[PDB]
Amino acid sequence: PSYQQSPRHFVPTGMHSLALGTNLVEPLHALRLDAAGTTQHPVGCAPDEMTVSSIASRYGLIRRVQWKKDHAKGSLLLQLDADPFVEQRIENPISLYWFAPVGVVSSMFMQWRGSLEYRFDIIASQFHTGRLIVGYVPGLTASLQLQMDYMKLKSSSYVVFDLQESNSFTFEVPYVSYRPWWVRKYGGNYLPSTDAPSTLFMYVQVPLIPMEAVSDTIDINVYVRGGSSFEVCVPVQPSLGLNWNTDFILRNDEEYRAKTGYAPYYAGVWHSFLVRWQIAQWPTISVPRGELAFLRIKGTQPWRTMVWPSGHGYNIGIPTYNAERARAQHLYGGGSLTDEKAKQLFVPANQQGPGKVSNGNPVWEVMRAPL
Amino acid sequence: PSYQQSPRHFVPTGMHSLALGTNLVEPLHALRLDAAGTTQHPVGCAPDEMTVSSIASRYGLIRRVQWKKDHAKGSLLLQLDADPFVEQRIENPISLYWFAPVGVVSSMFMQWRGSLEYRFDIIASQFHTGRLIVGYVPGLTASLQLQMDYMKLKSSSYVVFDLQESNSFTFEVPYVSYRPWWVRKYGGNYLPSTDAPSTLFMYVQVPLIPMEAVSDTIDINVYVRGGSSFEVCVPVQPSLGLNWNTDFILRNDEEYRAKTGYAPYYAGVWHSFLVRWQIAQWPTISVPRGELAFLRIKGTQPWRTMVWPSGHGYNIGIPTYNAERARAQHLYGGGSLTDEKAKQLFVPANQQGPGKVSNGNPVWEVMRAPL
Amino acid sequence: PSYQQSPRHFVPTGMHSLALGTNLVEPLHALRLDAAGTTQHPVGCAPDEMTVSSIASRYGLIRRVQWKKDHAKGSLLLQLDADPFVEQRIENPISLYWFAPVGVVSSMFMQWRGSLEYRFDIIASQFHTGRLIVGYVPGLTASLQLQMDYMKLKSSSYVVFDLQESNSFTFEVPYVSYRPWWVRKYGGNYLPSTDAPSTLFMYVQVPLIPMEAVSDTIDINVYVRGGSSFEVCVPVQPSLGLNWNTDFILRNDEEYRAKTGYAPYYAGVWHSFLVRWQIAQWPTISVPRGELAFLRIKGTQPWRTMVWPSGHGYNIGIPTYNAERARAQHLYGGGSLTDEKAKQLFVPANQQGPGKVSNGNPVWEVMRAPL
Amino acid sequence: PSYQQSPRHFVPTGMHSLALGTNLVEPLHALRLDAAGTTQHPVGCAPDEMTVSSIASRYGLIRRVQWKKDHAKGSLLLQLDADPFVEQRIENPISLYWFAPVGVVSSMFMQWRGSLEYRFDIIASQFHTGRLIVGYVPGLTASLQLQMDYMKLKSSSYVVFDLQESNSFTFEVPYVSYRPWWVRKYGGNYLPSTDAPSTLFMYVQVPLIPMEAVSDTIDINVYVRGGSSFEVCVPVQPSLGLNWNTDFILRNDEEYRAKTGYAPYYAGVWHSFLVRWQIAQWPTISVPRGELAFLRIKGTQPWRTMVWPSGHGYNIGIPTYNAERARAQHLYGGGSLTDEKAKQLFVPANQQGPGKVSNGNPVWEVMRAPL
Amino acid sequence: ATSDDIASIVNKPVTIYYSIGDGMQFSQWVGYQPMMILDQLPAPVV
Amino acid sequence: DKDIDHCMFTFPCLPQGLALDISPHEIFNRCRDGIIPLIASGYRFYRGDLRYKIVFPSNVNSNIWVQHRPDRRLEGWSAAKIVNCVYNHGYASHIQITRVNNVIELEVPFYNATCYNYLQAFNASSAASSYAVSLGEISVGFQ
Repeated sequence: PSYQQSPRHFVPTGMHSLALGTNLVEPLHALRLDAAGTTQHPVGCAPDEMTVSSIASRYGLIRRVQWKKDHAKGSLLLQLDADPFVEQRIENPISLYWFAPVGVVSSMFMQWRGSLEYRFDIIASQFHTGRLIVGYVPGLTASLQLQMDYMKLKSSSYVVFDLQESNSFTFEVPYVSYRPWWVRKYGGNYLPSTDAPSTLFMYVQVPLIPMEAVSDTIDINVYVRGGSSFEVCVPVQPSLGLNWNTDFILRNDEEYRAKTGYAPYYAGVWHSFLVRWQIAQWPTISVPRGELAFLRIKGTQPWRTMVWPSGHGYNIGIPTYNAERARAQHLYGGGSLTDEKAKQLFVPANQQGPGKVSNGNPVWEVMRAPL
Repeated sequence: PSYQQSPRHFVPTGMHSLALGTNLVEPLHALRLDAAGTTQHPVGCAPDEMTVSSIASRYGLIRRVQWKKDHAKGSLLLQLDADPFVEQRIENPISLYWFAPVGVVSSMFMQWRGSLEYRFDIIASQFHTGRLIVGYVPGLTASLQLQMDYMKLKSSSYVVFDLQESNSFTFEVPYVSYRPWWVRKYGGNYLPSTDAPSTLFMYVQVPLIPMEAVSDTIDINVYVRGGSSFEVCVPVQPSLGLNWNTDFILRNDEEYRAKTGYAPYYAGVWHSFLVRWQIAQWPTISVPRGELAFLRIKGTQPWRTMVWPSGHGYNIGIPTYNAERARAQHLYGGGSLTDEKAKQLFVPANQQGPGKVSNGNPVWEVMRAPL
Repeated sequence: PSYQQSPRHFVPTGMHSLALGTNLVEPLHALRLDAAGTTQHPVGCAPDEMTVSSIASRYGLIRRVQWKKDHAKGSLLLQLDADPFVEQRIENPISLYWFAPVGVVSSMFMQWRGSLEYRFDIIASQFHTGRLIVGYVPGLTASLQLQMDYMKLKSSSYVVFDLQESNSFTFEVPYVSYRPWWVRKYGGNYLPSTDAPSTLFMYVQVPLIPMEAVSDTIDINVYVRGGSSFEVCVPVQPSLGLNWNTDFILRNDEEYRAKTGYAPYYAGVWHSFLVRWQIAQWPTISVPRGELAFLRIKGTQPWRTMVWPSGHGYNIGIPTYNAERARAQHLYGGGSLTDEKAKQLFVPANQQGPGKVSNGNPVWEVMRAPL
Repeated sequence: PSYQQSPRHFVPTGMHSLALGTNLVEPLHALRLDAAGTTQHPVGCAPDEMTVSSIASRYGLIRRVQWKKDHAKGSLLLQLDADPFVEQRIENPISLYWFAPVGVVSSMFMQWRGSLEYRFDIIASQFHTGRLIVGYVPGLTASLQLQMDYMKLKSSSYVVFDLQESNSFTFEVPYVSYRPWWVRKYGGNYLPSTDAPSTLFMYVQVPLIPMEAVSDTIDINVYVRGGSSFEVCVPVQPSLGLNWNTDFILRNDEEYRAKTGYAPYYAGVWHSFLVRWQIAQWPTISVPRGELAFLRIKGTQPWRTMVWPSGHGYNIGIPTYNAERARAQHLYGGGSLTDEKAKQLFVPANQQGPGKVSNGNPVWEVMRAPL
Repeated sequence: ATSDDIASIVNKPVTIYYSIGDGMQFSQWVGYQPMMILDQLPAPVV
Repeated sequence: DKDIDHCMFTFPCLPQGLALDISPHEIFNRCRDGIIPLIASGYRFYRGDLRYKIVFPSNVNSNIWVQHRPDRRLEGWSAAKIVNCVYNHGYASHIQITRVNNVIELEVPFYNATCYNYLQAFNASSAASSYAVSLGEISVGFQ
């Protein structure tokens, strides 16, 4: 039968979606042998655990607060921010930090909301008697980070605790803000994009009166767990990276490199022109009027000396036997590459050799000389 | 869910069909704002009329036949062909013609069949008495277009009419042919592709005997309408064009032009070579052995003088100051474009000027001179 | 199983439709995380408002009409057009205008129809007594914009109002026209494409007779609202633009620029040829026979001096040290770029420098000099 | 509505299948006007006939066997093969053959099987008395094509017939073979790919004893029809061609031609180089060490003289005025095309002329001369 | 194609295929003409 | 040296057939008028849609934008042909990409404030009647 009915009229696209991770049938090319095949979990291999609230219901130890005998009846113990992003610094030129699990799983999202149950575990005997406020002020800026004490704290929401026969309490930090959510404190590597919505405080309301058989000082551990109403919404670039590879590379510009896609190079010939990666580009050396430039690094021989515009839109670096032939007096002095003076200073083609390439993009040294 | 089931295996094509005009869903890109939108016709805007038989049931006036007193009892009045293509000539170098509506709507098809009701409206008083045969012979060729008279007509099918108190009759021309259809008489502009299937005739059986108070001459009007069984089938190139634009352009070859896709040109430079459209081509002048050729038409100056093979596969036309520098003695005499004699005769680059282009493809004049 | 059945036979197209905005399923690549996800509106975030008739049922204040004591019993107060496009001029080289909301939402469409309720709010005390016609003549052209007075007005439809204890009335301007719709008065920036269908008039039938304790003059405010039968159909280019950016750029031709896609440029080298954007084009200076041209604007140095055809189909601008080397006597005098005279006047390659580009398309100055 | 569901994931192919000719919906671009349109057959136009067994049930006359009086009681009449491919030779450098319809419709297939009813129509009066075996031996090779007579025939299957008052009998040749099918005897033009499965024989068991009033000789006609169990399966290249065009072209190599896609040529210019088709290639003349070659065939003038490698990877043929300039002494003698001796021997560009092309690929003559 | 680009396409093959497509219905039988056997065609002697 | 905004050619859109532009074009020199103006000669008015399917050459690669402009009138039967000359916002638009397929297709609707429109060749007698001949104006421009 002839199928003369007029056919469909579509739009091609090259790739399936990426951010979609839900009720959406995704077609692929499986390297499995079976079309109905799915990876499976036998009777012991059914895994225990994955959920944001499964992470946010785990305490993470975040602050060691020393609490001595002679701390006065208004002394501050912590002014730490009432976000999940709690600063705990470990003592490299970059620094590493502990976080609560609710802190990191907040740092893989844009926005968060809900309570934050911080657990104060006050490690003492039943012979120590203490008393301390855990207060909570909504909305204190950096300039209002000072002027704080317990007397101005008790205006806001606060919980006074007596350290006695029970030694532990989990305060539930409220979520009090104008906004339904709250933007991540740190964001990507981006200097704009906001501090905490609110601040926790912990002042010693009545100081420790210990017995003379026990110690003057007492550890207070501060855990952080996301509250029962905690929830995060928008998946963005995470603000935290692992410490499997703490290596970092700066990108200052005073040091030299070959241009992108032109290293590694090798000494060779070129019929338009020794000089390749197709000739490898080189950066234009910022030479003002009345100077010259030549290069010495940080074939048949290692080429430790080498810049002039080729004429095809990009610079070239010509190898020389030494820095003497390289030492640019002719070319910056008004010459050209087709000069007999220049062609004598060049290296002939026979020095191409086996032509072993450079190791990556070797940083040359920019020597600038007066003309 | 991973969709691992193996997908479809089609054929692309670039365009939907063109001749299909029927029960066939056609997908497009509508510039209407609505997907379900269709152009509509309100209560007065529902149009009255579209159908081949709606056209073929309209009389069109096609022949004025004078019918005098002294026409004899066998005189011919019309031998016109029994197709819908009835020749009515209007008195330009092309001529224009009236047609019946069934004639034109036959001329938009390949084939036709069915009856052809020609209406004879014989405009006379009731005092005129006449009598005339409307005969119909199937299958008379051009050589049999002669030898015709009423006595040999009455062998075939014929209708004798008396012009009296009623003055009008619509004869129904039969469709008598060997073939189920009949090819269009004229076709495209194509000298092969056939005359009429059959011929109508109209002889005066008894001549007009008028009264002496009325006129000797009588108009007979001949209308043509497609019959009730008329039908056409195959849609082909129409054989008739409108008279909105009766302009016609011949294509004789003795006059000159630039080649297709190379006019308009302009005087300019070219690094391989003044001489552009990318250099504009020119026709190869049919010069036998022992002549020369130069051009004069029918930058900084108008270039009224200008042909030699460039060497890149196509001819070029070089501008000159005058017909003297143009007057071809060097090049047809064995020279070449790289000659110093030739390079002196050329126009230098400074005469490019603002470079206003030629108006279309200006017809040059081919001057042929002896060598 | 082998699927040997013959497959589909389609047509590709590159893009989904644009004007379609209706019952039409549109496939995209959502950056949302969920396939069934849709932006939502919680209990306070369900928005109040969107509809053409929601805009056309809002009064906009459009005319302040002074109405004094000594205005006579036929004096005109407004002859303003009975379209929604009501002219209200604010006192820049372009001018800005208020409009009714029905005026703008008419100006985002091609055609409109229906009534136009103009509200006359006549601000007076109950001690003022007035009387004024609001007339309406269908179809007065510009030459018939004169000859108007109340006595010739009352032939048409008119409403006489008494200014008394009630001070406000909303007259409903009829829609009286030959056409079912009416084309937009202004259109795109296009000097053809029609004035109003009809004209409103407002004459003082009986003049204001105020009491001697109140004022001689009275404000009359004229609001415009689209009527209940108002409706617009065809979505076209809007005739009105915002005043967020009232900047406008003329396009006169006497000033100079680089060609499109060739600015910004930079001084550099080129192996076929200093001279780039790949050499940047320049406009052909309209030089008649017997002149010369050089450029001075409105690397190692700023290049304030710079046109000749390159030979590759487009002009080039060569940099010079000064206007002296630039001052064109050689090239317009019959020379060429390969001349030794020309090559001495050129700037050598060493002056390429770091090669900072020009700021955009800097307007040069065309100096034309005699030869 | 936004259609965010992830779309299909196919494979394009350029063309629908070709060997598929069955229950398979084939989409096309019909030049018919109607989508549901199908070519039709009215009441007389319903055609009578198409089927392999409709062809295989038709007798075709295939052998005239003379049967004289004095043929002995063992004389052979035919040893013809028991395939449908029956050899009947007509008395051109190729020869033409009759075949049975079952022979040809077997020759449009690879394999055949089933019975073969050969009809012996023995044209005689009732006064002639005869007797003859129609035997059938399965599996006799070419070396066993000899040693055959009726006494060794009657071991196999055989039918003895008496020529009497009835004169005609249709013997049904069995299908006896090891294989379910049997490969075509002839195949494509391919010298490997098998003789008959089995052989028919017809010996005169008792010789003709005619009466002395009738003739000594008797015609025997041998028809071939495919049997009732005949069937063919695999559609391959047919082994038989029509005699509408019995022209054949050999492809010996000693004669000359231009290379494929380079004829017709024309004399013209070329900027890298007179010499075109883009220069037309020529075959490399097999010249050993110490000879020369020039060409004379079997612009402004006809170019009857013309091979050297161009340098761009393919040979060129340069036109000369005569065979003297052509007579290769310089180039085979160690010269080159850039020699002044060579450039004098070349034809200058002015002899390009109107440039009428050659007729097809004109066979040149390869003249080989000693150096 | 314009005159410049069609010059590259000179001496390129354009192949046309064919088949009947289910509408074809052959009429009255006629016997076959004389046939040529294809292996009898000569080989290209080199 | 046209800007990217510049229309490459504009033409009014009508089923009447163009002002016939006959180096002549050998079709319009030879095959006069085709079918649809030969039928459209037989009716004084019309009302309805049109389809276009504009075909572009091979050596072009750039993206193509196509506009419908129902604002544009038709001034006389002269200049009712294809005109070799900006892009606009609110007009109905479509871009065909050359690299996918160099043939755009269109369903240009009926946008007139009329009961129907003139179908014979139009002499522009009435000044507002120029609003009532073309469906609008299609413009093809390149990027």
